[PDB]
Amino acid sequence: PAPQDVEMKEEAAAGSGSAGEGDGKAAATEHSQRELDTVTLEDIKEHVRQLEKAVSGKEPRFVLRALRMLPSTSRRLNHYVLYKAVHGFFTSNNATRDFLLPFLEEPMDTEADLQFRPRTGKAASAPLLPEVEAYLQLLMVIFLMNSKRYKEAQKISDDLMQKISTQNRRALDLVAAKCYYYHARVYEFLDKLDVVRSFLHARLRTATLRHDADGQATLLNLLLRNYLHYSLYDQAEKLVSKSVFPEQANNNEWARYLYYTGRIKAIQLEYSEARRTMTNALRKAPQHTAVGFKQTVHKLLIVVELLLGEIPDRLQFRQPSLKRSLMPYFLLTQAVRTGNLAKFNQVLDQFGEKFQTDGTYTLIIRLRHNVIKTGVRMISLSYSRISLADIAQKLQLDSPEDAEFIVAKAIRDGVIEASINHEKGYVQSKEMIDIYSTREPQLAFHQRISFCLDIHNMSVKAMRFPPKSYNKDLES
Amino acid sequence: MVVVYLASLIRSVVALHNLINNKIANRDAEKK
Amino acid sequence: NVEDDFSNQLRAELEKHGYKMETS
Amino acid sequence: LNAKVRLLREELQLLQEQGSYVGEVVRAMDKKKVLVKVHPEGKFVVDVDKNIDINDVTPNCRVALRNDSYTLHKILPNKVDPLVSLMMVEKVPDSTYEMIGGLDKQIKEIKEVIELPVKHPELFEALGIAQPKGVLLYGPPGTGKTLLARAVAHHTDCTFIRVSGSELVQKFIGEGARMVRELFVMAREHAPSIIFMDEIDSIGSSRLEGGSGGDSEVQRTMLELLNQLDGFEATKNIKVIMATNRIDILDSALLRPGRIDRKIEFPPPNEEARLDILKIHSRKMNLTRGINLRKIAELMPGASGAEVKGVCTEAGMYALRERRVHVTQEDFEMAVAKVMQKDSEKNMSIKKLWK
Amino acid sequence: MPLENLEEEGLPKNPDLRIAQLRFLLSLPEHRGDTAVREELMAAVRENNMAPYYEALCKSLDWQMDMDLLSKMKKANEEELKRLDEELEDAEKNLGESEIRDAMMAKAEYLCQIGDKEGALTAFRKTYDKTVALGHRLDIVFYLLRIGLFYMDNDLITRNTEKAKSLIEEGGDWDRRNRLKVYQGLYCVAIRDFKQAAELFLDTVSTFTSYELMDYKTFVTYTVYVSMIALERPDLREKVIKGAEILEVLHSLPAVRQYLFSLYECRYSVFFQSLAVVEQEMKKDWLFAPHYRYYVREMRIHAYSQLLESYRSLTLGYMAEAFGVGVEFIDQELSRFIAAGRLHCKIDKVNEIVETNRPDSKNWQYQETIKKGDLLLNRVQKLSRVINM
Amino acid sequence: VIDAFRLINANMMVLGHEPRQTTSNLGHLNKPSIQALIHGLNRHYYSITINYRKNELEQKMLLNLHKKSWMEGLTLQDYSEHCKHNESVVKEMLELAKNYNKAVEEEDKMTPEQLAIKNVGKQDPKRHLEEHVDVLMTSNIVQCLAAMLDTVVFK
Amino acid sequence: EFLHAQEEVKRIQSIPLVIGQFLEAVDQNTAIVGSTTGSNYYVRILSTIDRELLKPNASVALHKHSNALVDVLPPEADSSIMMLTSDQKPDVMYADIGGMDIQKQEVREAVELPLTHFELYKQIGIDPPRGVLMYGPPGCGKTMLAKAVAHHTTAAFIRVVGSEFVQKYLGEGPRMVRDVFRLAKENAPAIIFIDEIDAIATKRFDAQT
Amino acid sequence: DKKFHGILDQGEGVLIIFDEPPVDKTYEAALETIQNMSKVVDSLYNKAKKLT
Repeated sequence: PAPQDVEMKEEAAAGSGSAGEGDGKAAATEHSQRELDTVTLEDIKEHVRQLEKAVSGKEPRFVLRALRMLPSTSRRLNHYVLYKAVHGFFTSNNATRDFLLPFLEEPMDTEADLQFRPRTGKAASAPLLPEVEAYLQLLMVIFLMNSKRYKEAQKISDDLMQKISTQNRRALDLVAAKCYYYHARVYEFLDKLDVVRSFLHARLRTATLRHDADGQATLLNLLLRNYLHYSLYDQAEKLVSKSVFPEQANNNEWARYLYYTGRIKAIQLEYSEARRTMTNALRKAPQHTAVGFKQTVHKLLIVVELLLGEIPDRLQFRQPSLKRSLMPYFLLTQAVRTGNLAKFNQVLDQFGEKFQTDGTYTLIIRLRHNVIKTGVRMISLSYSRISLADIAQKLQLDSPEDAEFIVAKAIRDGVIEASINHEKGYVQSKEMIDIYSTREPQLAFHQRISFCLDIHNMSVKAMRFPPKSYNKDLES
Repeated sequence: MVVVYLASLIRSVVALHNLINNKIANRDAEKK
Repeated sequence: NVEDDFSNQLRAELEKHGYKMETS
Repeated sequence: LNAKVRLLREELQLLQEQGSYVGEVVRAMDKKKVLVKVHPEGKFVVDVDKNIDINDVTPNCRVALRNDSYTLHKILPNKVDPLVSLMMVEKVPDSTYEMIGGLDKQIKEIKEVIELPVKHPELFEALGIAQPKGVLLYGPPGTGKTLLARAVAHHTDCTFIRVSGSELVQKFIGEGARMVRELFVMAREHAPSIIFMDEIDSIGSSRLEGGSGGDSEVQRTMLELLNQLDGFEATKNIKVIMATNRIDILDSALLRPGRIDRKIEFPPPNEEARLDILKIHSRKMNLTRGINLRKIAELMPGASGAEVKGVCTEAGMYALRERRVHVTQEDFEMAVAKVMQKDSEKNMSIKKLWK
Repeated sequence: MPLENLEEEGLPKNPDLRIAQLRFLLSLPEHRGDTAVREELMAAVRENNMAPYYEALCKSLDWQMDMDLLSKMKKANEEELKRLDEELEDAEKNLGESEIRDAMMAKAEYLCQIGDKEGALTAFRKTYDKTVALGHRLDIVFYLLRIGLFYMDNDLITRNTEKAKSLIEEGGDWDRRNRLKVYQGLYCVAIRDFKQAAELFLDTVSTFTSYELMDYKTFVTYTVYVSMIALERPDLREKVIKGAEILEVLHSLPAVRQYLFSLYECRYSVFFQSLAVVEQEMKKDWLFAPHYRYYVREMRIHAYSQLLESYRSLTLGYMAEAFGVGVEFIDQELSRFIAAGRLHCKIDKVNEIVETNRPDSKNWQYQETIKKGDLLLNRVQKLSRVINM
Repeated sequence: VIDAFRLINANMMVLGHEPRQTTSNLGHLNKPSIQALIHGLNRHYYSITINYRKNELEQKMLLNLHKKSWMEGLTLQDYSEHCKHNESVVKEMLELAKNYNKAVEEEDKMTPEQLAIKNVGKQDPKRHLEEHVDVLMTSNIVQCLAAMLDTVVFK
Repeated sequence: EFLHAQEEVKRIQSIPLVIGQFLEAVDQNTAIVGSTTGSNYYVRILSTIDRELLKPNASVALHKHSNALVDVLPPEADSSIMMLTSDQKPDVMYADIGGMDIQKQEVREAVELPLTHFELYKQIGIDPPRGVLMYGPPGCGKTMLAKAVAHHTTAAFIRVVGSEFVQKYLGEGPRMVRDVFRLAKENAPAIIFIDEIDAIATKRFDAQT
Repeated sequence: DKKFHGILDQGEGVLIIFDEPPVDKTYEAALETIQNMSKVVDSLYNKAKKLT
């Protein structure tokens, strides 16, 4: 309802714009500016703004709020997100979102925070013209997470974004970083087959020379992510060896990077680092982006744990309240703790179709071997001698002969620590349950202490961290 | 750490504002 | 872990009675 | 860290001084010298330092001094008056409605007279009643009259200023029988209060038969002062209360009604009263199931509340002896009989046990 | 009397039987006047699994409430409020402090019986501010705790307990200190760990005189049941068996008495017989476990451990028979029992001797430091990652 | 605290002659004990400058403690003793732990006097528990580290 | 340097020192004391001292040069009298005043049972005794019962004479009470026995003198 | 009761005696403390939520 649309827009445009411009302009306060802009602003634009009041688009006023390019060609993108093709799956404005130049009414009022059109328009060797361009470009493509829109204003958005960029600056890469994430997503996330790649690589080259960490970080994640979805995995594996993640990247950037890296090492046969990277991503960044990811992360995570050699408990399923999403997985877990082969194959097959989706399919075969490995550890540990035939029946192996061969391999790996006596008709337990006997109580301390060293370093550094900014702000 | 953070939260408003005051403070001192 | 309780109550009473006859 | 040491070199020379003293400001003079009285040394008229505190010129504020002429430093935020300190040293027993309780008749009468006006004189004033002057307590000994006075103070949230007739208690003028108004002034400051005058009937018995009490003398004067005083005749939230157990002691102002708001007659301890008091008492210790509280009270003949509580207290001695951890029924059987012997002694002597 | 309300909410939760329990749950709340709140309380009852309320869209409407009860309680609660407002008008006429407090505090408890939490907090609040008997003070705060235990919201339980806990010790009342132990005792069965609960109950039977509690006999029956779960033969033997008190009282216990006795005799044939039946019998009727897995798992470790500790070798027949269940089930159970390190036995089925090594040693205590440290260790990393952003 | 006086008469101070004579001085003024001392000092000749003739050889002599540090760095005690230390500290840590729960839950107060009464801020569980983990860690490291070093080397 | 700077303060903290007693802490920078001289001071607090153990009543040191609060003394130290009549105990027991059974059972229960074991009395539910008053005919022998228990404990008996509180030396009198009572709190439990309060504290005080 | 702690072998007519425990007080004391620690962390996390 246009008479009601105008209050909503004016407030929204001013509030979001004010925070991006007041922060950017200071230009030498790089750490604060980088953090505020990446996490807070983009997140504000997604979750609070859109949802607030009647009609999710508050875009038409906004285009005029700052400046993109002076003819109404670049503006046109603002109309296209509103209506063309699909029209997204957001609530669009009735009118006053005009094809060419959305709005007739400025909210600019010659501010430094809401700009002025000819005033920004002079800039092209100043950071004032590239920053404004980007903020508006970002806002327009911000609807894409929520909507999962295709071929509206995202047809020329890739090209238009390259135009905004030039040889950039360290301040300009920090604002531009927000745009880089959406640039891949429009063809990536939908999985239209197109080249998002050219641009992504190209910004990457430029940002490394200037050495702006925010920019490089975003590109590397997308490049891995794009490949895996396209089903061109080979490309993603080779990429990692050439990558370097900055150590001064922000918390969202790290979470996305870590999840994506985690799926890759899991394929290689490295479960140990794969589980840790996926868990930490969820706490590191609670984002509204994060909501789409979480179901996949837990689903993939469980199959990934079973392979490492831990069998997860029931409780873990219960707490994140996503138990239902987890539910077909939960059955696979109950099957490993019992250790019986026969149950695993049936369950995993019917369910298997769903599993293909997460990225689990490659792994799925290997989960067969964990079930038996858990059965072998229980047989050797519990008793001394039980007949080979009793074991054959219990796990539901095909033959009593089949039990021998599997037991024989397991000992070599050395996880079991038993002896199988083939001729005598039994397994002998060579192991005894202990952790104080050999050199081993020291190892037991080692692992306990080891997890701690990391926690200590983090607690202490983190404590100091707000005071580091106050110290810089000039307080003792 | 949890306690140290509660202290930094109250501290923030004063620390943040002070930064501007210092640059100006040097001009005044020299003038008068 | 697995739900041992549902299974043990039914098994313990019934099996034990047959076991009495079978073995000491 | 550098700041801490920088500060440190200066402090050593600063600290070198002729000391300090603590006094209080009686009054200030207009010229900006203040008349303060140092508590161990003499009174001095001396000036304030305005680099530190301008509140030190304000009268009736306890003040720090830094010696160099007895110069005022700042006013100390911790103050005290003797009236509060009187309440504090005694640590008077404070008690709830239950203890006295089981005398259903007694509570309604006391509750109207004393508690409503102190709590709100406004209610009384709208209705058109004159504020209570005197409250006379009479009735036989062992009816919880002394405990009830204390209990009433707790209930209103009013200080209990007991004038005991000690000269250990008195510093106000060091004696109390021309101290009428000085207590009324200080009571108004720490308002509301109830001023209590007490006879224990064991010390000052000689004053009573001598000419109708030296303790009645103090009551009669306070009652006079309270009848007419300043503009605080209109509103009153300070009562003067007497405990006595005779009608002989009563002079002309006490005896007549419409000079006192109420004369209260106490109902002796009954079978109900022993239960009600026993029940709240029995909670403090461990109890064993299946012991009727009704049964213990009913056997008990008492002679006071004090006797009823004596049952629980005697019970504990028995639980140690038996070497129990919970005070069983058996402990209680022996206790009633042991308490009954104390009662019998009270009666034989026709005087209270306590002395 | 009110402690049964708390046990009854607990029964639909038991994974051993959902449906029967619903009928147990209804009975006591209908009498007391929980009807009015019950529309809001019903959502909590769905998590617990099924409710038979008139507005319930749950499976069992086989013992569905009649519409008239909901309405009758609601009129009754308003009528009670109407009397109260008027009491309040009268109060200014007498003493402000006495009359308004007595009525406000009475109104809170009434509100608490219904299970209206919000109305309880406000009503109580004034009474705390004002002077009221110390023993009375501890009973009213327990009622706020009592509403939460019915409601089965876990976070809610914590707040009340901590506050009550300070006031009890400050006070002179020993008998009242005991009351809090029972309420907390319900809390202990409510969470997975049953072990914690037994101790509170052993204290409370001695001292917690009847008022806000069921009869002496129904409380003693709870007392012995819970003692058996935590305590092994030495502990059980000294505590219960030694006493003068049981002989003087005389038994009315025999079913639960057999379960306590079997452990002492160290015949697991008698134990296991009593265990399949007792589990079903006691647990269903009154809550000591909303999570059936914990109860049997802990009892079976103790029954096997204790047989093994005393006797090195046994025949398979004796082993099968005494334990109860299949040889197959027994052999799987052991593997889990071994992992703990307190059991450490080997089984030869091919030579039919089950040997028990049984090391009482430093390794047992060592094992414990290492094991416990793990939960905490994982948990800080998670706290620290939250605090920093 | 050392001062130097040549000592010259009162009049010299009063006139202001005494600073004409002192030239080639810096001077200084300290107060061990109040106004009376200051007055005595002024009458005399006040503090005339004290310099020190010192160098690195003299400075090295004063530095020393123990060559016996040679034996001590390697030394470690009986294993029963290692256990005594570890036990005493863990036992201690239990006592303070109960207050610690309150500390982390609260401590909104930043005012030292109020905090002290509220969450047992004075006799703080944080200060002491940290202090305790730190002694135990360092003590165990040096004892353990020495035992192992000696083993390899002597044989 | 901080250590050498701390050493500046170490030299002032030395003798001469005069003992005051710490009334309360206003701050961790200034505080109020009332000294043993017989005068009170509001004085400054320097550096390298605890106010953790010193916040409730305790002995404290002032430097006589500064006449300000330099250092601290423990609450335990500067105890006027610690023990007497437990290392000076009579050998009299319950068997030299062999009769008076009611009396014997009361003293034993009030005085002996809390010193020997505080837990047991408290365990029952009933409070262990606080204030004892003893009344009766003088011809019974209250002091003698006191003697029997004084012998039996052989520890935690503080004998104080009521004349010994009053003093010629300046300001010691009200202070003398603080030093002995404060020590009973630290070495809990302990009994304080005042022989005759019937000739030191009187019903009539005239207060002109 | 653990008076000497052993295992009685009814299959051979022998009694297996274990003697002079290697169980140390260091370990036993450590167990009490560590259970109190887990409690503190729970209380800390609740306060943590404000900060975030």
